[PDB]
Amino acid sequence: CTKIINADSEDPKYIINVKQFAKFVVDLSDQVAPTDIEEGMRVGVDRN
Amino acid sequence: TRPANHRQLTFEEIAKSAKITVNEVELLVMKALSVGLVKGSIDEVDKRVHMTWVQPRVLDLQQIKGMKDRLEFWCTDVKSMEMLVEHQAHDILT
Amino acid sequence: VLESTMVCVDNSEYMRNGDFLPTRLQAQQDAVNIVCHSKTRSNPENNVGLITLANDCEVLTTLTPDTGRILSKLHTVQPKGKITFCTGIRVAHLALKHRQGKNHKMRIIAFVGSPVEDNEKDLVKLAKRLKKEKVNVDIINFGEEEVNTEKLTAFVNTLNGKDGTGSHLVTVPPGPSLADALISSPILAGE
Amino acid sequence: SLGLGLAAMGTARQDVYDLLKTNLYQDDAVTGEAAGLALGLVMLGSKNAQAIEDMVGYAQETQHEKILRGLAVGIALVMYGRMEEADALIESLCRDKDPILRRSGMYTVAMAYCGSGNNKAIRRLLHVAVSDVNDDVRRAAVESLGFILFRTPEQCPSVVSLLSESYNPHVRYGAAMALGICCAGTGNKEAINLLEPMTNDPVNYVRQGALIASALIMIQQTEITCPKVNQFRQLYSKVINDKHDDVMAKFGAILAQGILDAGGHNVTISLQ
Amino acid sequence: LNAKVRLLREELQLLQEQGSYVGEVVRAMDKKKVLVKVHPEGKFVVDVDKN
Amino acid sequence: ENSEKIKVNKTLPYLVSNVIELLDVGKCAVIKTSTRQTYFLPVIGLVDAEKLKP
Amino acid sequence: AVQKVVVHPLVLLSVVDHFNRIGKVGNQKRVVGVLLGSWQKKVLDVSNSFAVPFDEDDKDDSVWFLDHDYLENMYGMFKKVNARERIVGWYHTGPKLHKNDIAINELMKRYCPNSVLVIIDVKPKDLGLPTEAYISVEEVHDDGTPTSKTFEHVTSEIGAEEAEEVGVEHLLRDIKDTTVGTLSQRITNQVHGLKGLNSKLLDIRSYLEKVATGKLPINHQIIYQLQDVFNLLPDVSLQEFVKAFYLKTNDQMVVVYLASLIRSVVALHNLINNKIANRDAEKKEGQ
Amino acid sequence: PAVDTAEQVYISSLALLKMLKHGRAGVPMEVMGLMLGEFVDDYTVRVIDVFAMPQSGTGVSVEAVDPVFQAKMLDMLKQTGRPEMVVGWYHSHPGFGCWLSGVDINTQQSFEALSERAVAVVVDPIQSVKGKVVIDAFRLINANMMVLGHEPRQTTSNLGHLNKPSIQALIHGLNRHYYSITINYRKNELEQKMLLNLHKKSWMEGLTLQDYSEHCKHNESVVKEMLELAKNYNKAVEEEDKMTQDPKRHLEEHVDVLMTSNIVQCLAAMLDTVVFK
Amino acid sequence: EFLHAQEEVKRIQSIPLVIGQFLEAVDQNTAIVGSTTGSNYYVRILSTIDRELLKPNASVALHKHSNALV
Amino acid sequence: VGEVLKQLTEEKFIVKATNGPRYVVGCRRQLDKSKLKPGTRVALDMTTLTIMRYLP
Amino acid sequence: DIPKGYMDLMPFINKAGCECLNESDEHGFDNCLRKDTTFLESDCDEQLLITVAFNQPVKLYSMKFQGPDNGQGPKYVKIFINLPRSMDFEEAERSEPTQALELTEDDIKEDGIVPLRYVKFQNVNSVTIFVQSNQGEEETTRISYFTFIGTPVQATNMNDFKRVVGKKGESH
Ligand SMILES: [Zn+2]
Repeated sequence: CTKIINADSEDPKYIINVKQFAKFVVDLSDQVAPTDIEEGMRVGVDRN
Repeated sequence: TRPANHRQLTFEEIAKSAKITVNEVELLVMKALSVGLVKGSIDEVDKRVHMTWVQPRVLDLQQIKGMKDRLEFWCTDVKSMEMLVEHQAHDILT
Repeated sequence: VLESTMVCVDNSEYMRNGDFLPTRLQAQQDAVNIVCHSKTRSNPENNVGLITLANDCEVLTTLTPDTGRILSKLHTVQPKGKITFCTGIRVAHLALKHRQGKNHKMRIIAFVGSPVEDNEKDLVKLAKRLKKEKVNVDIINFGEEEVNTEKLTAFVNTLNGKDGTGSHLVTVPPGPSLADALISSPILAGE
Repeated sequence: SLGLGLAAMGTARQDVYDLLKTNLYQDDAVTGEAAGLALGLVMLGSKNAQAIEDMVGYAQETQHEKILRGLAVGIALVMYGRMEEADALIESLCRDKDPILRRSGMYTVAMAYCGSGNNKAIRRLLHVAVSDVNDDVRRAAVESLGFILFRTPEQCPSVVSLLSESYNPHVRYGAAMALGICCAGTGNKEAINLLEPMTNDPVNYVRQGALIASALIMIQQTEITCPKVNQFRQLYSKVINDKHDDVMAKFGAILAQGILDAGGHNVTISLQ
Repeated sequence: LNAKVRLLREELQLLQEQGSYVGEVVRAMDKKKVLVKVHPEGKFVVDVDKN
Repeated sequence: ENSEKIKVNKTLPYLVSNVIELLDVGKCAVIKTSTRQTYFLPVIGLVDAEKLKP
Repeated sequence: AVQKVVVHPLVLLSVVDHFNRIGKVGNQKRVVGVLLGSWQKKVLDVSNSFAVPFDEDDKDDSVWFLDHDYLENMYGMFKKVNARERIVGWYHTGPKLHKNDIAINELMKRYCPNSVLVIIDVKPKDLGLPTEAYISVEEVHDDGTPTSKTFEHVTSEIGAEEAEEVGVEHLLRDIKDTTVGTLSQRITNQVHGLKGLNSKLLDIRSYLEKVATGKLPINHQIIYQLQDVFNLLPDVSLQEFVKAFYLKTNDQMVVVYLASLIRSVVALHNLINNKIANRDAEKKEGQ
Repeated sequence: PAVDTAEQVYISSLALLKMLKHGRAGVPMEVMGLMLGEFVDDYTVRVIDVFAMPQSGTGVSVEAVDPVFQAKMLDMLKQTGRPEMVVGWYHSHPGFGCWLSGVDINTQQSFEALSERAVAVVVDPIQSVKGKVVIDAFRLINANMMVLGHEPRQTTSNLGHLNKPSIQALIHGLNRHYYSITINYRKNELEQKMLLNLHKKSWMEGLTLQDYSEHCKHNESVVKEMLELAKNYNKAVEEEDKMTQDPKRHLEEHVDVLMTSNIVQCLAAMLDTVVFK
Repeated sequence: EFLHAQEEVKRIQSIPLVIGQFLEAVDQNTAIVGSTTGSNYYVRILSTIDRELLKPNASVALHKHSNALV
Repeated sequence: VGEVLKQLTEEKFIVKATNGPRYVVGCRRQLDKSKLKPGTRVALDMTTLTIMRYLP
Repeated sequence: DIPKGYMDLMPFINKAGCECLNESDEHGFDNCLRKDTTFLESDCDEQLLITVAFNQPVKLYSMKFQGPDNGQGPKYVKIFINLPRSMDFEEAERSEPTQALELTEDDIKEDGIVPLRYVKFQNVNSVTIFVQSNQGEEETTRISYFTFIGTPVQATNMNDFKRVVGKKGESH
């Protein structure tokens, strides 16, 4: 994560960089505590 | 009125029609072509006018009957050639 | 009652008359407003349409339950041409035929504020057809009474046959706006 | 209904016909196939106008392809042994637009001109086998050809050799089966010669047809009377015992063993 | 005619089959398995066929 | 309901991209997708064309 | 105005399906629907359609109930499905026009000012396209004849996107005609051309006979076009055309003759090759 | 019970055209729709019409059915003359084969739970190059079917083994989680004529001559190429006869083209000279 | 039907092809190519694509699927 | 987004997309011709890869 | 009466769609659906047009459309199926029926069951029955009972579409 997009209060709308591939804007799924992302915390990501 | 077979109009024919001596039939056909009414050409060495076109106009019932008769003859010709070809090529029509 | 009604509006140029204040146009406007809201106040699922009997009939709103759109498309009706009662009533019949819920009884509430330049024989024939096809016509007769109230009376009597209370004919003599009579009339009194 | 059709085969018993008609006058594919076959068998060789009308009407009026197939075989059986009294029905069927009914027409040609070598019927079938759009009808055309030519078995290799080398696998399979029906219980050497290459055909159902046709031709034969019988027994065994070979080819090989050893080596398939 | 028609048909049928990648075998480990690197992506092990 | 439709079609795995170049034919875009690519667009889309500067 | 209307195979099949699915359950003669498509210059491209409930009295000829609420809702759904397609007129599967047609066009003009009525004839004829397209025009006639709201022809064609060619080709592969000129096919094409020319000339003659005997009024546009056709008839007895025709016929037949000679030589060469092959086979069999 | 290996999904002409159009009307996104049809008995699934579904971002999944849309359009179709069922769902795979992947199995499980005969049709509109339509119909295999010691689908007719499967589908399990039902398109006699109208050539095209300049250029070019082939043919025949084909075959095709062109144009010319005077 | 087959071949020689460098001639009817995508494939070249001019290191269009040099 | 390269037969053009790959592609009929010459930025169709309309 | 496997199609009739044109208000449509001797009367002419609607498509094997035996009974029964719009007594006189029954007193009697052409009725959602003539000739026609015997076609009742497996987020 490189920019938490200000979190827009609700609906944080995280962002991520998969490096050589691309730069995506992403949500949280099944994650219990949607704060433990720390804006650089090397988060998880799905394929499609 | 004249069909395409002999649509060659002679200067003497024009003169015997609308009354002008044959030294300004050239100008009459000139103005006719210029106004856009009749297309074609003038071949005055042999004193003839090849009209290849005419400004279509509104006709009468008699003239439409004339056209109907000509269509009848044309249809007879077409059907004759149609039958000839279909009868002589019966074995190679898929 | 589960019934589908087809409000027919006469938008003929005779609607310009001001003998029903403010003008017959707004008199019909108010009448349609009241009748549509009353049909809604009945069991709501019932439906109301809209037809205009202009020079040749036209259909404004096919059967829909929300009266808002009927009223909105009624507001723009303007006076043009003359009336065609037979064509209007048959087109209304077609509109009823294409009704989603076939239970809804067939009713046609027609405002007939114009001389009906039709023939009595044709009117009685059409009445016979509607009687066989189960259509109940409620005519609001306001205008050229003496010219056509005879034909309308024959029409509605034929519809009623011998005991056919379904079809009604309410003649409104010139007076106040064309609602006060309707709010208390046999067509609307039961509703 | 299949059993009752078999039992009353030939007999035109009106009671059985009515029961089978009542069963067919429902719509289940499974019941309809058997009902159609049973109707045909019960009315076999009777040209009953009522039966033909009922069957063709129901065939055009149903929506189940299986019932249509059963009715096709049934209509064909109805015009059994009636050489030229079928021409009307044959023309109607062969001109119809439902491919199952066109197949009905070809089976009708076969069962009408059964074993009469009628060149009219052979010309009809051979024309369709090349000018039809449904391979299911082309195959039926070739098989019917087989039925037509069985009082003159020598001739069938002639008509079928040209078909057997065709690019249409269905026509190939029909050629194999026509050879079988024609030269059934005759061990015709030319027939076996034509079938032998087809056993190595890249299409499984043509392989199956070749195996079954060989079985029908060689039924009840010894080595002396036919030289390739052991060759084909070994070929059936190899096809069955292979692991790469296709399921339907294995089916053909199994049925071929059964046919070849039919009836404890004591039965022959003689159409006459 | 049949021969030429059939040849064209088989040509179409076999030519409608998807191609195959070309890589270089780093080392043939075990029978029927080969470690082969296929350009430009990384290197995979294979399931060598029977032919 | 149209807003609801736009919301439903605005799922949120968007790809971050640039707007490298702009053009008028209406407004268009020549965006450069971070997945290194250059994609042209006739209808700029949900962006209100707030001058959409390169 | 619009000059050309290119209809699509999907539209045609949809109309056929509508007609069948209503005729099976009843007997309505006409079936009526809306056409969806896009413009490109003055070339309408009809690429979809959908049925709209219709019902009319075939006696009165002015009582009908095309359902505009259904039209609007259905168009909303197809707008959601695909948006580059707006209502571009209507269609009805009746072999000929009807009195209602102008009123129905007035209704549909609410949703498209440029309405194109395509009378898709389900019945398969063997000479013409199944689509004939019309557009409503009211204008003061130049000849001073009283003016009324009547239809005018718009040229029609059938064309297809590649996504539909892939389908039509597959569906018709069984009864397809080779997309190459086999001499038999070309002679067939010319015979069919003569068929069509005869049919059209018969139509023109029938119309002219009706006009002359008076059962129909005179249409100045039609008379104009016919006399222009006669104007365009060519002459063949003219000498410097017979000369040219003979010249090019002779050139073409020199090419034909050379072709025939080459074919003869090749045939003889093949015969020799086969005779030699058979001779070798016979000699080897003998030895 | 079992599903016979003769079952066929008769896809009508209209359905096929709609499917292909919707596929190439949304490639390289995926598209989905329903297949209104009729379960005839046990061997037939008639797909009479198809039914686009609005693109809804979530690819093609259960949430992509939009109940309000489907219900309202089914009612409207009912009153316009389509009182038909919903026999399965089609969904395009833009260019990456004709099989299923995970979400497809989940969605098809939903459809089967609704009614356990619904097919799922997959169309690859990019690989559907003209002359080959890549459409395959599928249905699932019960978890207690291939594990309980039973084959997925019985076989009573030789019909179900006339079409071979594709390795593309095999890899993803064309026989581990789902079937492959045959298609067998159903064409009336009227649809075929209406489609023939697509390329039907007009009588004008039948009776119209070829530009004489271009025709003469074509004659000249073909005759020259044929001269070259004739020189090569002389060389080849001499060489082969001395020491004991491409020239002959090329010469034959070129003679064919020349003669067909010349005869056709010449006959058209005579026909016109007689018909138009 | 032969005419239909020939037309199907002429069709396989499609328009939307993708360009790439034909590398070598592996065998009869088959060869190895390297697309402009940067990856190399092994395919079967259509009949009579001028195997005279299909020299190694050649510029050649390929069928998008099957990568067949056509 | 890509550039024509060589202008094959007037129904075909070699176009190099941005990411590098080069395809022989069609030419949209209304697009007209003679405006696409080597180096002409074009908006290739995403799937059929047809030159839909040029660009500056 | 009821061959095994076929059941009377009462439970699948929804009153939301049933109707009967040209019926005397004294005797309603509810009369024909009780098995009691409660009848339905014709209003104006010797004709009647009933219409019944089913929730799910059904297959009709036989019909029990019977009346009294006093000369006031149906004679010519034209059966159409799956009508998009309610029809009229003018289309009912020319439209080609899906069935064209001509009842006789035997069928009319309480023990009469008329079997239809099963095949043409393999998917029925709405049935319109036009009684065109009375057994003899009576200005008023009367119907005593009417019910269909058949089987229901398995229904794919949409709006039941739900996630039977998986999460709620998979797209593709
Ligand atoms: Zn999928």
